[PDB]
Amino acid sequence: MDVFLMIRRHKTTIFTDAKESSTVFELKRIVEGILKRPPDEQRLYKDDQLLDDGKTLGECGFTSQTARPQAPATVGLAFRADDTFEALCIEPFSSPPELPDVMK
Amino acid sequence: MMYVKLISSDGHEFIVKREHALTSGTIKAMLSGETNEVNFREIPSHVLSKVCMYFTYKVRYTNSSTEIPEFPIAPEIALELLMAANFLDC
Amino acid sequence: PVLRSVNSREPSQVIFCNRSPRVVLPVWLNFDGEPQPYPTLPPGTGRRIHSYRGHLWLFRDAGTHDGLLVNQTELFVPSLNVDGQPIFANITLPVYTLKERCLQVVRSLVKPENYRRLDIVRSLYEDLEDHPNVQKDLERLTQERIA
Ligand SMILES: Cc1ncsc1-c1ccc(CNC(=O)[C@@H]2C[C@@H](O)CN2C(=O)[C@@H](NC(=O)C2(F)CC2)C(C)(C)SC[C@H]2CC[C@H](CN3CCOCC3)CC2)cc1
Repeated sequence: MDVFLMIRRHKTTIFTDAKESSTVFELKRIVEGILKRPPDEQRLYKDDQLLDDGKTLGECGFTSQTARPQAPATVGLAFRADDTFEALCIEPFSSPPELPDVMK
Repeated sequence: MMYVKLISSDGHEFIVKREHALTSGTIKAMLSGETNEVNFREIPSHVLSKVCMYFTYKVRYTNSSTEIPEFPIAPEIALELLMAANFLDC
Repeated sequence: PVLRSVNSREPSQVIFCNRSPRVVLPVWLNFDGEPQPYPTLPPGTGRRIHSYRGHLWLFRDAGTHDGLLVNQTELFVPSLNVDGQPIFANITLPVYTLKERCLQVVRSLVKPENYRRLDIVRSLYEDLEDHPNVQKDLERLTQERIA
C-alpha cells in the first residue's frame, strides 16, 4: 500500500512514494541518496514528534488515505550537523494573492 | 530513481523524480538543451508545490483502473496555477 | 455518421455506475448520430437501465459538460448480456491535464462574460471560452477511428 509524502526542511521539499510496510529508517535511507546526509544525522518527524527508527509508516500515522498523491503528507526533516541536531524549521509556502473580485 | 530540483521565485527547492518532472515538456527542454536544477522566476512556491503534487497524481493514476480522485485546486491559487500550467504544458 | 447507434432492436441491460465525484449526464447518440440527453446520475449512484445492442453512449458532467470515461474509454456500446448478467458501465473521472483542470475551476468561479477581465494572457481567454462540448469530441473520435 504505497503512501505518498512530502519531506521538508527549511526551504527544501522532497516528493517521494514509500510503502506503508516500510520504516522511518528505510525512509531516512531514501533521504541519503537524495540529500547526501547519513541516517545518523537525520531526525524525521510527524508533526512535532520524532518518529522512531523501525516504526512502519502506517504506524507513524502516514495512512494511505492520509497521504495521498494529490494531497501528500508532510514528513519533517532536520539535520544533525556537528554538535547538535537542529530545531525543526519548515518554512511556509508563499501566501496566495487575494481572490480577484470577479471570482469572489 | 533519478531526481531533479525545481526552484520557485521565493526560493523554495522541490526535489522531484525526473520522470515526474518530465510530465512537462517545458521542464524537459529546460533540463536538456548537467545541472538537474531548474529555476522558475515567475512561479511562486504555493503554485509550484501544487504542480509537483500534480506530477505525483498523474503518474500514479495514469493507466490505472483504480477510482480516480478529483485533483484538488483551491480558488485562491487557481488563476496562478492555470498560468503555470499553460507555460509548463502539463 | 460512423459514430451512430444502430437499430439492433436487440435488448441489452446495463448498469450505469457512477464512480466519479461528478453529476453524470448520460448521452445517447441516436441512429442519425445526434446526441440525446438522458436522466442524470448523482455521485455515488448506479441504475439498471434498458438499452439495445450497438447503441452508442458517452458520459459527461451534467453542469460543466466535462468529458468522463466509461470503462476507461470514451464510448460505451452495450454488448450481448450473458447468463442474465447486466453489462456494467463504470463512469470514472479522467486524469485531466493540469491546464484543463485549472480551466474547469476558473470557469466554475468566473462568469463567461468576465473571462476577459482576468489578468491572464489572451491565449488563455480563448481557452476558457472553448468550453468542453459533445460536438467537438465526436469529430475527434471519428478521425481517430479513421486512423
Ligand atoms: C433511469 C435512468 N437514469 C439514467 S439514464 C436512465 C434511463 C432511462 C430510460 C431508459 C430507456 N431506454 C432507452 O431509451 C433506450 C436507450 C437507448 O438504447 C435508446 N433507447 C430506446 O428505447 C430507443 N428505441 C429502440 O432502440 C427500439 F425500439 C429499437 C428497439 C428510442 C430512444 C428510439 S425509444 C425510448 C423510449 C422512451 C420512453 C419509454 C417509455 N416510457 C418509459 C420512460 O419514459 C416514459 C415512457 C420507451 C422507450 C434508459 C435509461
